[PDB]
Order: sequence, then C-alpha cells, then structure tokens
Amino acid sequence: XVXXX
Amino acid sequence: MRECISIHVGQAGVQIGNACWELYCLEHGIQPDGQMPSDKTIGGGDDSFNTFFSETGAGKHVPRAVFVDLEPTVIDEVRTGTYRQLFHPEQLITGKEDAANNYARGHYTIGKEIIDLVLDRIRKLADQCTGLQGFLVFHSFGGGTGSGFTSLLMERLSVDYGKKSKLEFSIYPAPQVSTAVVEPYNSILTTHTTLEHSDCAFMVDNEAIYDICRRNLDIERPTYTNLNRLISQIVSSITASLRFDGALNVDLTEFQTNLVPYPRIHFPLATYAPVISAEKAYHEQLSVAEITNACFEPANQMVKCDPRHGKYMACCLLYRGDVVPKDVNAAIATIKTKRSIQFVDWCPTGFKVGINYQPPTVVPGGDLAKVQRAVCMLSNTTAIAEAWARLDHKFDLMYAKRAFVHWYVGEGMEEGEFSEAREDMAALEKDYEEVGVDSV
Amino acid sequence: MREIVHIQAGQCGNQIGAKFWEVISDEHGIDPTGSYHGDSDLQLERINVYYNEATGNKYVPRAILVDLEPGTMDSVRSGPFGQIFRPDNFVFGQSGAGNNWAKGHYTEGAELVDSVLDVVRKESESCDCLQGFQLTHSLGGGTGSGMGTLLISKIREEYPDRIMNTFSVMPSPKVSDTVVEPYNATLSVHQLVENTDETYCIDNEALYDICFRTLKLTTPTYGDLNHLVSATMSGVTTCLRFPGQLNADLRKLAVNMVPFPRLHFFMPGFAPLTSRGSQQYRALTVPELTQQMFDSKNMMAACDPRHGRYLTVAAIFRGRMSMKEVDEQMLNVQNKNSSYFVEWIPNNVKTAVCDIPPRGLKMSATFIGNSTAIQELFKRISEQFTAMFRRKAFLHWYTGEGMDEMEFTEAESNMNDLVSEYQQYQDA
Ligand SMILES: Nc1nc2c(ncn2[C@@H]2O[C@H](COP(=O)(O)OP(=O)(O)OP(=O)(O)O)[C@@H](O)[C@H]2O)c(=O)[nH]1
Ligand SMILES: Nc1nc2c(ncn2[C@@H]2O[C@H](COP(=O)(O)OP(=O)(O)O)[C@@H](O)[C@H]2O)c(=O)[nH]1
Ligand SMILES: [Mg+2]
Ligand SMILES: [Mg+2]
Ligand SMILES: [Mg+2]
Ligand SMILES: [Mg+2]
Repeated sequence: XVXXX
Repeated sequence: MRECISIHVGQAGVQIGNACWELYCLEHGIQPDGQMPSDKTIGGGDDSFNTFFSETGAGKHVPRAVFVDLEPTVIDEVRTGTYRQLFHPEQLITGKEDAANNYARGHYTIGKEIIDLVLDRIRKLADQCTGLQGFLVFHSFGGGTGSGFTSLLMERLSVDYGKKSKLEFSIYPAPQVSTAVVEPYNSILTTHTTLEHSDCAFMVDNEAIYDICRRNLDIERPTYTNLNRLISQIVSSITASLRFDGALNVDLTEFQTNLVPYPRIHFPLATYAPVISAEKAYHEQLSVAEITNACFEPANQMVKCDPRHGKYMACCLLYRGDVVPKDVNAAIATIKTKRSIQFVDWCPTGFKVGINYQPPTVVPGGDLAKVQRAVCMLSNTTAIAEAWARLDHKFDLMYAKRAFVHWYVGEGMEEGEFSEAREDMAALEKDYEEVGVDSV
Repeated sequence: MREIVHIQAGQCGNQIGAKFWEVISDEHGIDPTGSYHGDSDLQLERINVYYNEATGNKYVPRAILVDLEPGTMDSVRSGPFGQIFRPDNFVFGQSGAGNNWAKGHYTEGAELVDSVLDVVRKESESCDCLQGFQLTHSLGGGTGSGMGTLLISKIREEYPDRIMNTFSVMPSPKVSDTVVEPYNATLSVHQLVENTDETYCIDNEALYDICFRTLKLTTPTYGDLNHLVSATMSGVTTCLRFPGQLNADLRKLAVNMVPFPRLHFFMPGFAPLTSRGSQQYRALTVPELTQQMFDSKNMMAACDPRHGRYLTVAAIFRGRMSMKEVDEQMLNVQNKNSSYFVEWIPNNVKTAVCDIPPRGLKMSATFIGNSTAIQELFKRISEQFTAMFRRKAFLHWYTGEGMDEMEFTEAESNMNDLVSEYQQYQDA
C-alpha cells in the first residue's frame, strides 16, 4: 500500500 | 551524509563495476571527465547523488569506489578506458599474479600481500564521509580473488568498521560461462566465511541472466558485456533509493528491515522488469500493471529458483519512472487476486513499495529498450535455498573423492576448513527449511 | 494550571504537530509570522495556554520539534507556518532511528534526549503555572515511538505532579507495510499505560477507512489522514483553548475521564466528517451532529463502541446553535442507548458548547469517549505482535541494539493485562 503532505 | 562506498573485487566485480558506474553517470548527467553541469554546489554538496559521488574543487564528481584485483589486465582496461578520468589512480589497485581460481591464494598466499594497501585506500575514502552508511561489495563466487580475497576483506572490514552495514552483490556460477571446475568449492568457502560478516547479499545467477539475455533480448551467445549491462540495471534499481529521493521514495535500509527476519536469512531474490528489446518496445508501452505482473514470472528472476514451491517471508517493489500510487495499489490488488503467493504464518503479507520518479536510462549501443517505467522486486523466499542446494551437490560430488582438494591444501588450507564450510551450508539449507514450517 | 508545553517527535509527530498548529493558529487569528489579525476577542483570552508572547506582541507557539533525522523538520521549517516556531526549539540529529524502537529509546535517541530536555526546561521556566505536556507522535516508527516514550519517562521524572497528555497514532497494515511496527507499538503501549494521564488513540486503520469509505477517496494520502487528525486535535483541545466550563484544563479533564489510572486511552470522534475537497455548504442540524458523533463511522479509533460500554464521555459542540437543543439531543442518546453506558458511573456524559466554530464549518461536534471497546485496538496489535514473536522474527534488529527477549515478553504481558482490565469493567 502506497499512501505524501 | 549516508555515504555508500562500493568495493569491486576481481574481474567480475570490476567489470560489473564499469557497467554500474557508467550507468550511474548517465543517470545523474555526469560526463566521463567527472564534470556535472547540473550541480551548482561547487566543491561540495548535500544532494542525493553525493552518497555515491564525492566532489572536488575542479567541479569533478568522483565515485566513492575502489577497484581491487590481484592481476592488472582487467583494471588496466579501466585505467585506459572511456571513464579513465572519472577516478583517481589510488582507487585502482592491482597485483601482478592472480589467485588462479584458488580461494586459498585469494584469501592467503597472494591476498595477504595487498590487503593492507586496500584497507588503507578504503580508509582514505571513509575519511571523506560525514556519515558513512556502509559498503557495497561486488564479487564473483567462483573466482579465486572474487571468493578468497572478498572473504578476507569482509573479515577485515568487520574489525575496522565494527557493524557498519556490508551488502554483497555476488555472482553465482553458471556452466555456460564458467571458467573453473572448482567454482563450487570456492563458492561454499566464501559463502561460509562471509555469512556472519554480511548484512544482506543479492545473488546474481549467471545462468538466469544468460537465459534472460537469450530469451528477452534475442542475444545469440551472450557476452560478459551483455550480462553486465543487464545486471547494472538491476543494481541501479536497488541503489536508486540511495542515489535519488522523492516523496514516494523508500530507503534501501527500510526494505532491508523487512527482507531479513534473521541475520543468516539475508539473501533476497531479485526479479526485474521490463527486459525488452527496442524492436519489441516500439509502439508497445508497458503499464505499471504489466511490469508488476512480470515480477512474479520466474523467467524474470535473477536466481534460478521456484518461489511457487517455496514460501514468502517478504515482498518489496522498487518502482522507478512513470509510476503513480493509484496504479501500483490497483496492480498489487490484481496480483493478490490473480496469484496465490503463500506467506509463512508468522509474517504479514503486505508489500513494501518505493517509487523514484527518475526514469530508467540506458547505455548507448545497449540491448535494452529505453522504457518509461520499470520495477525491481526484492523478495525473501525459501526457494532461494535451491541455489545453495545445486551448488552444495556439485561440491559434494568432488569432495567425496577429494578431487582438486590438493591445490587448496598446498596453499595452506585444511580438509577441516572444507567440511566446516560445508556444514555451515547444510545448516543454512536447514535454516531456510525451518522458517518455512508452520507454527503451533 | 495555565501553560501547556507541546512536543512533536518523529515524522508522523511533526507532520500532525505542524498541521495542528496550522489549524489552531487560524482559529486564534495568528498569522505565520506570529502577529494577531482576528475579529473576536475570545481568540486572545486563553491564547497564553499554547503560545508565548514576545516583543512586538508576536505570538510564539510553546512547541518543541524533535527528530533523529533532519528530513521532516526541514520540510516543516519551509512549511506554511515554518517561521512561526522558535528557531532554537528545533532539536534534531542525523543518524535516524530506522523505524526501530530500540534505536529511539535506548541508543540513537539516548544520545539526543538530554538536548531536548534542555529546551523543555527553558519553556517550563517561562511558565507562570504549568499544567503539563501534550505529545504528538506515532507508535509504529522508531523516533516518535521509541524516543517519544523515553522523553515521557524522563519528563515524568522532572515533573511528576504535572499531567502527561498524548496524541498517539496507532499503526495499521492498511497504511504501512513495515513489518516491525507491531513490536514498536506494543513496547510503546507499555510505556503509555504507566506514564501518561491521557492518551488520544488516533488509529490509522480508522483514518484510512474513513477516507476510503465515507469520504470516497480511492487513494488516500497522509494529508487526507492528517486533515482528520487536525480536525480531531482542534476539537479535543477546544475546551482548553477557549473560555469554557467543562474539562477546561488537562487535570480536570483527567479527573472526569479517567476512573482508573491505567484506563486512560480515549476514543476520539468527530462530525461532520470532512475532506479538503469536500464542499460542506449545508451545515448540519444539532440532531445530525449527535447521531454521527456517536456513530462508529466517525470514530477515529476503529473500534465498535457497541461492543463495549462507555466509562466516561466528553462532548464538545462548536458554532452558534441552540444550547437548549444540544442538551436535549445529548440527553436523548444517553436515554436511547442507555445500555452502552455503565450504570455505576452516574451522569458519565458531560457536554460543553463553544461559540467559535472550526475553520470552514458553521456547526461541528467532537467526541471523547473512554469506551471499553478500545481493547479491540490493543487486541489487534497484540495479535500482529504474537504472530511474529512466537517465532522470534525480526528480533535481531532489537537485540542488536542491546534489548532482550524478556523485555518484549513483559511489554506483551502488560498490554494483555490492559485488555483484560478493560474487559473487567465492561462486565460490571
Ligand atoms: N556477470 C559476469 N560474470 C563474470 C564476469 N567476469 C567473470 N565472471 C564470472 O566470474 C567467475 C570467475 O571468477 P573471476 O571474477 O573471473 O575470477 P577473479 O575474481 O579475477 O579471481 P582470479 O582470476 O582467480 O584471481 C566465472 O564463473 C565467471 O562466470 C563478468 O564480467 N560478468
Ligand atoms: N497519519 C499519519 N501517519 C504517519 C505519518 N507519517 C508516518 N505515519 C505512521 O507512522 C508510522 C511510522 O512512524 P514514523 O513517524 O514515520 O517513524 P519515526 O520518524 O521514527 O517516528 C507508520 O505506521 C505510518 O503509517 C503522517 O504524516 N501521518
Ligand atoms: Mg582474474
Ligand atoms: Mg553538489
Ligand atoms: Mg521514513
Ligand atoms: Mg552516534
């Protein structure tokens, strides 16, 4: 699971 | 900060080193004379590429590397080659007489004559580091230097640097391009000696790379230059997280955390995609979804093992180029559905992913198509143990008759050192079996 | 009981810490340079709680930024409000913690902890009357988890009569693929049961599910997850930041919320749930704020409150509304779902109403529940933990830093006790 502001 | 020193031992180590640093230069826009027009930080820098490259007043970007060989022919070609200006002469260290495919000569007879000089030059590089991360050691399993001297150096490095990380890129022997009958011997010896001195070792099976070059690139009889150029792309993928940085980038040490459940189980399986010719790549673009699928096709593995018959202990995906989180997440969802991929019961099943938006480049006159996006999967599977098994069997057949053992004894080794090394290998195969068993 | 000292440790800690200051600064009418430019005077009444004053009457956050790598803090300093923070209150190393609790708590972090406590001490002397500290951090990493709990243990030693508050981000495989996070979290929990008075259990499993299911974000980002945390943090501290009657300081909150010293792990909820893209043109009715704020969908902890019982509840309503109607709907839930509230704590639901609403909303409701259903969270981590520990997996990362298997067994044991303790009072 890829999650950057 | 977080500098990484590369050490290239022996012919394989050096020649692979050439391919790698050539490729690195092309990736960072560094000319063969070390100059880098992009870098405005003259004489210094804090950038991501500075972990592999130091800078000088002249504006010259110098590889944090050392090339060592007990015989000058191979390194001499570097000294006179296209990228001769890239290095400082003290970084290219040669002997006169090689180890004659003899581990004993590499570790003892010839190796002892040069080990201090090498360490002195390694030390001089370490002094340039604001915060050394560790070493990368490129070597062959089969060569006398690649096996014997590498073990000696790794042992010495454990002493002189304590527990700073030491990663291996080890060339596993293949009959199609084997140079010695005793490569099984050298392999088991170096593996045993280095095992407790290496934090993580990426095995490159030449037969696998030979196969991939023949199959995917339609190269009739692959040369070292062929294998190296493919190997370099893979090494580049693994070190991309160290040399570039973006929001979606995951440092190699983070992958390392997932990949090594026990100190001895530190041999990840590499699988790279897409390996495709320019002819096939024309008018055919490969999606994030497509390349991700290839990582689970054993034809694209770097070692000839069968993960299907084994169990998974970790899965990392090192993406580079045109890759977005959305597509990756959907891609793995597919594979979670379209494959089965069994994990051991004591590990979680998530895939640790990293992304570097910097796309893969290719060396001129290269065989590989220039693709928009690529991926390297690092997996910790019990199947890797197959590699040890094939090699341990070859070893067993010769040692049973003590074949060739006299060339080793004559240089100073003992039969005990052989049986000892072989017992460690038996324990390692046993270990790789233990982890696969279900819990109670 | 006046000044609060804020601390934020690690990547997660500094990100949510920054976002928290972004939000309340806007609510208190403080700009990035630190000058005041707001309408109402309610904004400056209890401004001294979280901010210090300087020459030119500039307002400086009472915040200490901690990390073992310069990454996030360099980004925060070049963030929106980056220049607001006291430059000297940036305390960072270079080695990093490598998502390792041991590195954060025993080796790499021990090498830096003393320097941080110097900044804590300097801020604590500027205080006319210190309440205590609020820490923001994740339990899944190394710095915030390991070094954070170390700072707590050390701070409790210098200020044992002060209140220790925490916003602790619980890990979830739905958000991170790092395998060792259950180790880090279990070790941290042990520290938190012993050395905090109040802990807001911000669960990344909840924040993700909220973002994906309710807010319909197919690829949730940290910014999306943090928008929820930021909203929660604003609401939970509203009773602290503006003039109020209920739970107006950390100790009073603790006395109302904590019936037993170890059971101080709160379940935060919020309504209306919002994304940075959501429009929110239609303000909700008071009944709607209430039905949602008690709805599991709005809980930030990923626990089903119907599986346990509420020991205590604090409810905070914001915006101009019928304070009459607030009481009726609040009394309605209690009387409707009376079975889910323990009978041996009469009137365990307390309510406050602040007039100033949060940024972008006219009507908002925040929830703070000490539910026994929180055990489901600790049960989740405990299982992820044992799955690995029964085979002693990945322990070499920790033993290499000097730890021993026994210290894991004790942390595992203590958190199993916590779960059982939460279960003891659920059947009372
Ligand atoms: N992939 C790849 N493998 C190589 C290359 N050069 C040598 N090898 C492999 O390395 C093994 C032999 O070891 P070498 O590295 O050539 O020997 P060495 O390290 O120079 O040690 P000595 O010559 O015995 O002192 C063979 O099995 C080769 O297949 C190379 O350039 N690329
Ligand atoms: N909500 C949220 N969680 C985060 C963020 N950064 C990291 N995390 C979580 O924190 C854990 C990793 O800890 P991290 O703060 O990165 O490590 P540290 O720097 O050593 O404290 C993982 O479980 C992440 O999901 C963030 O910005 N927001
Ligand atoms: Mg040679
Ligand atoms: Mg530079
Ligand atoms: Mg990180
Ligand atoms: Mg140090």
